[PDB]
This record gives sequence, structure tokens and C-alpha cells, in this order.
Amino acid sequence: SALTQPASVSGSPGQSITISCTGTSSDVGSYNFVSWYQQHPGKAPKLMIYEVSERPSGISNRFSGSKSGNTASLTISGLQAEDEADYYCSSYAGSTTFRVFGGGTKLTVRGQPKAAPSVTLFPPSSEELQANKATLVCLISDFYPGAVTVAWKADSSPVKAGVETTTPSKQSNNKYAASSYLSLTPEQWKSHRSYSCQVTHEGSTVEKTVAP
Amino acid sequence: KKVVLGKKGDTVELTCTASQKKSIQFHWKNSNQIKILGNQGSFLTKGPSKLNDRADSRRSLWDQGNFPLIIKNLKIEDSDTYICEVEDQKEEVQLLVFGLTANSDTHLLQGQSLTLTLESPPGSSPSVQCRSPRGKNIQGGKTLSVSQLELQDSGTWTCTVLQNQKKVEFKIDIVV
Amino acid sequence: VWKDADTTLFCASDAKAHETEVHNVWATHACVPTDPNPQEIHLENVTENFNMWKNNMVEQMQEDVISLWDQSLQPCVKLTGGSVIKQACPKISFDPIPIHYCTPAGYVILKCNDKNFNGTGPCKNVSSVQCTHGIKPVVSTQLLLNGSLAEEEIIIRSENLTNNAKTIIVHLNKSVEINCTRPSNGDIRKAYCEINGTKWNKVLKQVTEKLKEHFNNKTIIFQPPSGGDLEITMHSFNCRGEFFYCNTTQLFNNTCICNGTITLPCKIKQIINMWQGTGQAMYAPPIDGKINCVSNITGILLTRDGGTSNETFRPGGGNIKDNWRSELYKYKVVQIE
Amino acid sequence: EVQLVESGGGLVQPGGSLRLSCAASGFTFSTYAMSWVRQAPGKGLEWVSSINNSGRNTFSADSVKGRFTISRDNSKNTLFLVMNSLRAEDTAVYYCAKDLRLGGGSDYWGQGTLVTVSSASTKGPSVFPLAPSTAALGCLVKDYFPEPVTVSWNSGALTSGVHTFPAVLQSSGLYSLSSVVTVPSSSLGTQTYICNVNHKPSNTKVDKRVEP
Ligand SMILES: *[C@@H]1O[C@H](CO)[C@@H](O)[C@H](O)[C@H]1NC(C)=O
Ligand SMILES: *[C@@H]1O[C@H](CO)[C@@H](O)[C@H](O)[C@H]1NC(C)=O
Ligand SMILES: *[C@@H]1O[C@H](CO)[C@@H](O)[C@H](O)[C@H]1NC(C)=O
Ligand SMILES: *[C@@H]1O[C@H](CO)[C@@H](O)[C@H](O)[C@H]1NC(C)=O
Ligand SMILES: *[C@@H]1O[C@H](CO)[C@@H](O)[C@H](O)[C@H]1NC(C)=O
Ligand SMILES: *[C@@H]1O[C@H](CO)[C@@H](O)[C@H](O)[C@H]1NC(C)=O
Ligand SMILES: *[C@@H]1O[C@H](CO)[C@@H](O)[C@H](O)[C@H]1NC(C)=O
Ligand SMILES: *[C@@H]1O[C@H](CO)[C@@H](O)[C@H](O)[C@H]1NC(C)=O
Ligand SMILES: *[C@@H]1O[C@H](CO)[C@@H](O)[C@H](O)[C@H]1NC(C)=O
Ligand SMILES: *[C@@H]1O[C@H](CO)[C@@H](O)[C@H](O)[C@H]1NC(C)=O
Repeated sequence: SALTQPASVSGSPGQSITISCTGTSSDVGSYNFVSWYQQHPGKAPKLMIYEVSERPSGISNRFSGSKSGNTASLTISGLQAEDEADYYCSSYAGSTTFRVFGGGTKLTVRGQPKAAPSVTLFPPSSEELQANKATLVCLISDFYPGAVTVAWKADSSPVKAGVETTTPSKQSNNKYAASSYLSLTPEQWKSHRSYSCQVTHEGSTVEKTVAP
Repeated sequence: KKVVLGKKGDTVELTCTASQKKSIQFHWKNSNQIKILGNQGSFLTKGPSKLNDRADSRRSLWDQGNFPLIIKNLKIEDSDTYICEVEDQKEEVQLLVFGLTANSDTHLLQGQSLTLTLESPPGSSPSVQCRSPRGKNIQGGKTLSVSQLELQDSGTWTCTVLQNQKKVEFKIDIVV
Repeated sequence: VWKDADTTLFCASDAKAHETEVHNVWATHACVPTDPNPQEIHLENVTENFNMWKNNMVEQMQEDVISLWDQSLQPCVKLTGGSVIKQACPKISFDPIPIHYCTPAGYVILKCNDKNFNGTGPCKNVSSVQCTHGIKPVVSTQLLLNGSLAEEEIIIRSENLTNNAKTIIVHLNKSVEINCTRPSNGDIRKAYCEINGTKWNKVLKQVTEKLKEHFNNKTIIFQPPSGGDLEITMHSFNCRGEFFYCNTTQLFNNTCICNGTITLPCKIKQIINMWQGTGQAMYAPPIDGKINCVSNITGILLTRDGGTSNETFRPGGGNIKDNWRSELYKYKVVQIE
Repeated sequence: EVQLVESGGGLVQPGGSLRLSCAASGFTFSTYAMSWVRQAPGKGLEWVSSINNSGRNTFSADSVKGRFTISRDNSKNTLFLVMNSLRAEDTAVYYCAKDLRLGGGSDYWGQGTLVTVSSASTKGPSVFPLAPSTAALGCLVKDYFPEPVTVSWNSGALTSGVHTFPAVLQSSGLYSLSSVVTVPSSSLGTQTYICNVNHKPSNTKVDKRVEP
């Protein structure tokens, strides 16, 4: 990205955190037209700071911006859960490049405890079976932190062909959920004794199993 | 060269048309380069000419690229060649103004003469003919006389002035 | 090596996004931020031809100024052919700021630096710039205000001096202040402009002497405008949102070319003819208090009578593209790509 | 208050064209600079183009030069982006934005319009019930193109316990996702559960009842 921001920053509630944005002497270094935007999942960017340090009406005074040299900074004081979001810096860059953006920073707000994943495994529906298809669905819910690795097994052996897994994201209650899918023919499904979905969270493993 | 005839006291509208149909700079001058009227953007300017207070344009038309010079209450001395400078053009129009005046009275006894004098500018070569109320045409030069007027010569006489195979017409009521 | 060519030029300014003043409001959204280190490069050994009278920079500035005025002025009533438009007409904050004109990629602006360059012909000291100097888009007739000065002698510019219909731009080399005031409190439309007559008549005298060099030493005489609209028979200009119209009969006094303050009578008018295009507008009566503009007279707009031993000149103006010319005469756009 | 609504996006073949429109209301459109800013799925913000208040001057990013043209109609409060010679790397959500100043930051952003540059055929999903495992149940939304799909439950009436997953992109080139809800296990055989699925690109709207 033309402006450099850290990929990720984290803090705890009430902490002060600061996100840097480093440009060059023809953008951040030449003007005082730096803006910062907050972006929550699925939503448009929202302006938080413009002209380096000005705040639009209605934005919390917990948010402040500054500049030194070719580096701008967004500071968030008294960090709150709802600050957890992606943040982008941006600058004027002269009349040809015009406007440049940073690569973004994902800000996470920690505090919640470790929670093991609850695992649900649905077998193929008879609707899908008669469409001559079969997907096993593994729903992984209510866990923290937000990484898991899943491994499918049939009767005993790993099975890697046919797998698709989502990367975790927040549920409503702020824990993570994820999904993994095993596709197969109805022949294969009917041929093994059982299939398992096996989720490993923080070195500790939860498996669920299904049989024709 | 274009020639336009007018009558003493009337108004004449001389046209000037640009190729682009929009308001642009134009200026009207006479043959001695004296500035009559033009624009400065959307504003009207009037130059030091003798026509100053009888010259106008139609500023509604300027946006369609039409920049006329309208001269009111014409005098014989307004006769001249007028030039419209607009774009790379300098089109000319020669204006010739004539008057027709009764030297005799217009109320006359039977047996008297009707006598008319055509008023014309320098560098014109006109003549006049008049048609009696009975339909009799009569040829004049720069004056025209009809002697031994009769009762039936009472009415409108219609006189025609001819110049540059163009005509202008004067009506004159006579009462015997 | 480059080609004369026209392109769409953009503007740049130091306009402030928080200002309610109308030029700021316009320029923040019409123009980009000024670049803080403008590069100018001398073209060593180059002679280039210029022509201030065929320079599309002027047409583009004209379009922007019309845009600015159309957005910013709020007449109560606007009359144009088939249309009476009525709206609210609150008083505005009005004070011109400079704007700069700039080329996109592939183009550059050439600048003539020959001090006595008249606007046409070869220029021997040429540089390339990214943007013009800052030009205030001041709309006036007769006197050019708050502009740049000629660097050496007074310069006479005309598309064609022999054509009495072509406006003559006089570019002054020393400015003279004009101070216009509608005083506080009481004919509220009555105002006036004060000019130091010593300073002014000395400059006018130099102007007369310079015109003598172009008209074979003949007697130069000034006369009032010969007629037309008030906006051009008077020195008209906008001062703090109000439309002033100032009588210049005493400014151009042939006996003086005295000593004392020259006082011109002015009136603020509410019903005006629009410079941007055909029609008329009506504004509200003047704001209360002292209304004052102190301007630098940096140029004069004249026409010559033409058509004996004298030449007669009269204050001119009205073609607002002549205003832009007086500041853009040194620039032209070329294509490098 | 300011509103900006983008239309005219959708699916287009490589080499093809689109015209995006943005309908502006709530402010005096003609007095503001406007911009288009894009965001490819999972990636950062990229300035595309900006237009000054009158529309006399436009500015565009090098990556779109000669292909995209910004324009506006100030009599109709509309901003446009004409896009030609589209390529895969142009796939993104395109946001219309109202600017604080020309070249400056953007204080209001529409919700954006997705543009997908692909030759793949439009295809609505199949929808299969995920039968009750307290008690997780759901719907599997299988094999659609292009994004997006929406899922609700009992027509918007059921929101607690609901999680809808981001999609997986299968090697087929088609998407799949699932939506799940956890409900009082006593309520089964008394509450009917129905997922309402909509794939607007193909006009597929389906309500699937999910039963034991
Ligand atoms: C300028 O002209 C001089 C000779 O008068 C020469 O020395 C110099 O190199 C020329 N400059 C360029 C850029 O060619
Ligand atoms: C060119 O013009 C500039 C500005 O007036 C001046 O700095 C310089 O001395 C001039 N250069 C030459 C070579 O005449
Ligand atoms: C401008 O200079 C050119 C010769 O370079 C001359 O022809 C022209 O008449 C000058 N114009 C004026 C108004 O002096
Ligand atoms: C201004 O110009 C005239 C020549 O037109 C010259 O006599 C005078 O000295 C110059 N004035 C200044 C202040 O340089
Ligand atoms: C300059 O003006 C004169 C007088 O009106 C005219 O005869 C001549 O054609 C004009 N010159 C040019 C280049 O048009
Ligand atoms: C402007 O003129 C007014 C009225 O005479 C006077 O009060 C003021 O001092 C003048 N200002 C300047 C700078 O000459
Ligand atoms: C008029 O200008 C002259 C020339 O500079 C100056 O010396 C004089 O003091 C000024 N007059 C007034 C009334 O200030
Ligand atoms: C200007 O004032 C003079 C001198 O009093 C007066 O004769 C003249 O008509 C006025 N001019 C205009 C256009 O009002
Ligand atoms: C011209 O200036 C002289 C001397 O100060 C003065 O007497 C005369 O009244 C002025 N004339 C006009 C028309 O302003
Ligand atoms: C000329 O500029 C000055 C200094 O900014 C300003 O106060 C004055 O009003 C300006 N004049 C006009 C007519 O805009």
C-alpha cells in the first residue's frame, strides 16, 4: 500500500492504543490532509478523523489524530469492545497520485476468557442425497481465541480431498464460529461406517461423529 | 454588397449573424470606422457615433449568435455603409435613407399643383413615380409635379422610390 | 520538442474547508490543495512564441468564475429570457482568494519572463511551471484591482492596437490604492472611493506618456465612456457582497496630466445586469455598518475612439475574459507527451 | 441527512463494460467534490476517481486510467462511473463518497455496489435443511454464483441464536454457505423453523422449512 500501517494491533478495555501510518515526503509529509476511517464487518467506512487531527461532529473524543514527519498516528483512548474493527489511514498525495490509502489495521479488543468450541455435525439431508449429492456440515461455535484447525476422518483415516473451511469470525455474542464442509458422492458416504469432524482448539480437541 | 433602403423617421434593423450560435464579441462601425454599438461580454456599449441615442440591439438574440443594429427615427444622413465585425468576418451593408416631402400644401383647391421633393443621400441615384387615387402613374425625377388637380385627385397617392432595383413606398393624402 | 495544445486544466488554492466565505466554499470543492514546493525550470537558450489573445487558459478560468458566481451569489430575483426565479437572498461573506491554474500529466505550462513582454510574439526567457501564480478572480470594470504588476515599464496590451474596437489592457508598474467606503449609519446606498491624486496623476501621466509611444506622440485625451450599461460606464465591482458602481469622471482628469484626495461618488445597486450571461438580478438592500474595500489598482481597461492630432481613450471593461488575460498573458500550455 | 445509493453493478465478462450510478440526496450535491473508492473482497481501500463540484475537472488512479471515467449530473444529483475493459482485478465493492474537499477525506460513504468480473454463469443455490442436531439446526445454501446471498429465519422474527457463515468458494468456482440457529430443544414439534434464502442475482428466493 502506498501508506504503511501495522497489520494488526490489540489492546484491553480501557487501554490506550495507537496505530501508525507511514507515508512519504510527497503525501503525509507535504500536507495536513490525513484522514482515518473505521470499518466494521460488512459496513462502509466511517470517517473518524480528518485534516490530521480534526474530529467530525458525533465522533467520540476517545479518538485523536496526530502527525510527525512522514508518519501519522491514530490514538484510541479508553478502548471499548465496539472499537474492534479495521482502520484505514489516507492522505492527499499531490495532483497526479491524488489520494493514497494505507493497507489497513485490524484492531482487536481482548478480555474474554478462553472458551472451547461447541461442535455440531450434520449428515447429508435426504434432499441432497436424492439430488445425488452429499455434504457433511461441521459447525464450530462459541469458541475463543479465533483459530482452530479441523481434520476430517472416515472410519479412521484422514480425508483431505473434498474439504472446505471458513476462517473464524465473531458471533453476536462476540465468540468465534467457523464452518467446515466435506463433499462426497452418496456412494462414498454409504460405504464407510462413520465420519468424524475433529476440531483442535488451543491444543485441545473436540470431535463429533456420524454414521449412515 | 447588401443594400437596405429605409424611410426618413422609420426604424431599420440591420442583421449580423455569427457562425457559432452563442453570445460572442461583436461591434458595429460605420464606413469611417466610427464605433456605433457592440458588446463587452453580456454588456452593451455605445460608441461615440452620431447615432448614439437612436442605436440599439436586441440582446435577447445575442445568445443565438444574432447581433443586430437597430437604428430608429432614421435621418437622410444615416445613409452609409455599416460594418459588423464578429469572428473573422466584417460583413457590410449599405443603408440608403429617403424622404418624400410635399412642397405644395396637401390641402389644395381644384386647379392647383401637387409638388413633391424626394430627399436622398449622397451617392444614391433614385427616381420617384406616384400613382394617383384614380390609378394614374406619373414619372418624376427627384421632384414630381402634377398640375391642374381635380376633385378626383383627392385621396391617397402612392409614391415609389427606386434605387438598386429595390423600392420603398410613401403614401401621401391630398385633399382638394 | 513540445506542441502547442489545449487540455483541461485544474485549479489549486489555499482555501479552508471551515470558511463560510464563498470563494473558500467554492475553491475547497472546485480546486485541489496547493503544492508546498512548486518547481520552476528555466529552459536554457529557448525562444518560444506566445499569444495572450488565443490562450484557452482564459476560457477555462472564465468558466470557473462563472461557476463560482453562479453558486455563491444569492439574488432574491433572477430575470432571464422566459424565467423569473425567486428565492431567499441572505447576505454572504465575500472576499476573493487566489487560485492557481495547473496542467495534468503530459502537459506543462510555459511562462514568459521577458519583463517588457506585451503578450504576443517571441519570448527569450522562458521557464516551465506546474501551476500559475495565485490569481484573485476579481470581477470589475474600468480598473483592474488586486492583480500583479508589470515588472519594469508600464505595458500596453491589445489584440490589435489599430482596431479601435479591441480592448486595451494597461498593466501598471506601481499600484495605487483605491479605498471605497459606505460609511456606517443616511442614504444607505451612498458610498465613495478615495484615491491619492498625487500618486494617481503621476501614474496616469506615465500611462499617457507610454500611450504616446504607440500613437506617434499625438495628444492623448481621456473622455468618459460614451454610453451603454452602468456596469461599464461606471467602475463596478463587488465589495463584501454589495454591488458598487463608482463614477470615474474625476479619476481621468486631463487638466491634472489636483494633488489632493480624489473622491469618486458611488452607489450600491440592488438591481444589476449580470456579467455571466444575459439577464438581470435583484439583491437585498445593503448590510448595516461600515462597508469598506481597500484595493490596489494594478491595471486599466481602455478603448480608443479612433475613426487629427489626438487620440481619445475611454474607460472600458465588461468582457471579464479581459480580466483573466491581464494575469494569464505570460502563460501557455504545451504538450510533452 | 446525507444519503448515497449505488447502482449498476453486477456481473460482467472480462473485457466488458458497466456504468455505476450513485443517487445523492440530503445535501446540495452540486457544491461537493465526490469520489469513487473500491475494495476488492478481503482487501483494502483503493481510491479510483474524484470529480470536482462542477464536474469540469476529474482525477483518476493510474490503475484505471483510460478505462474508467467519472462524471456527474448536477441537475439530477447523480454521480457516474463508466467502466470499460474490465478485468478480474477490478472485482470489488465500489463505494460512492461525498468529500470534505477535493482531494480530502470523505465524510459520507454509500453502502457500495459489488462488481464481479467473470465469465462464469449466474446460478442460484440449492437449499437443504440441516435437521436438529440445546438443538442446533440450520440451512445449507449450496452452489451459487455470484455473491451475495442473504438468510433470515421465520421471516426476520427469529434473531437470537442465529449465525450465518461467510461463504466458501469451491474449486467448482461456486459458492456455498450455511446459516445456523440454536434453539430450546423443548420447542421442536411445536415451533416451525424456516430459513428464508435470497440470491438476488438469479432471482432465487426460497423458504425452506427445517424439521426433525
Ligand atoms: C546554452 O548555450 C550555451 C552557448 O551559448 C551552451 O554552452 C549551453 O550548453 C547551452 N545549453 C543547453 C542546455 O544546450
Ligand atoms: C530569467 O527571468 C528570471 C525571472 O525574471 C530571472 O531570474 C533571470 O535572471 C532571467 N534569466 C536570464 C538568462 O535572462
Ligand atoms: C507586441 O510585440 C509585437 C512584436 O513582437 C508587435 O508586433 C506588437 O504590435 C506588439 N503589440 C503592442 C500592443 O505593442
Ligand atoms: C514605470 O514605467 C515607466 C515607463 O513606462 C517608467 O518611466 C517608470 O520609471 C517605471 N516606474 C517604476 C516604479 O519602475
Ligand atoms: C487590425 O485592425 C485593423 C483596423 O480595424 C484591420 O484593418 C486589420 O485587418 C486588423 N489586423 C488583423 C491581424 O486582423
Ligand atoms: C479608508 O477611507 C476611510 C474613510 O475616509 C478611512 O477611515 C480609512 O482610514 C481609509 N483607510 C485607508 C487604509 O486609507
Ligand atoms: C499622497 O501621495 C504622496 C506621494 O507618496 C504622499 O507623499 C502624500 O503624503 C499623500 N497624500 C496624503 C493625503 O496622504
Ligand atoms: C459621472 O459624473 C459626471 C460628473 O458629475 C456626470 O456628468 C456623469 O453623467 C456621470 N456618469 C454616469 C455614467 O453616471
Ligand atoms: C480636474 O482637475 C482640476 C484641478 O484640480 C479641477 O479644477 C477640475 O474641477 C477637475 N475636473 C473634473 C471634471 O473632475
Ligand atoms: C482587494 O484585496 C484586499 C486585500 O485582500 C481586500 O480587502 C479588498 O476588498 C479587495 N478588493 C476587492 C474589490 O475585492
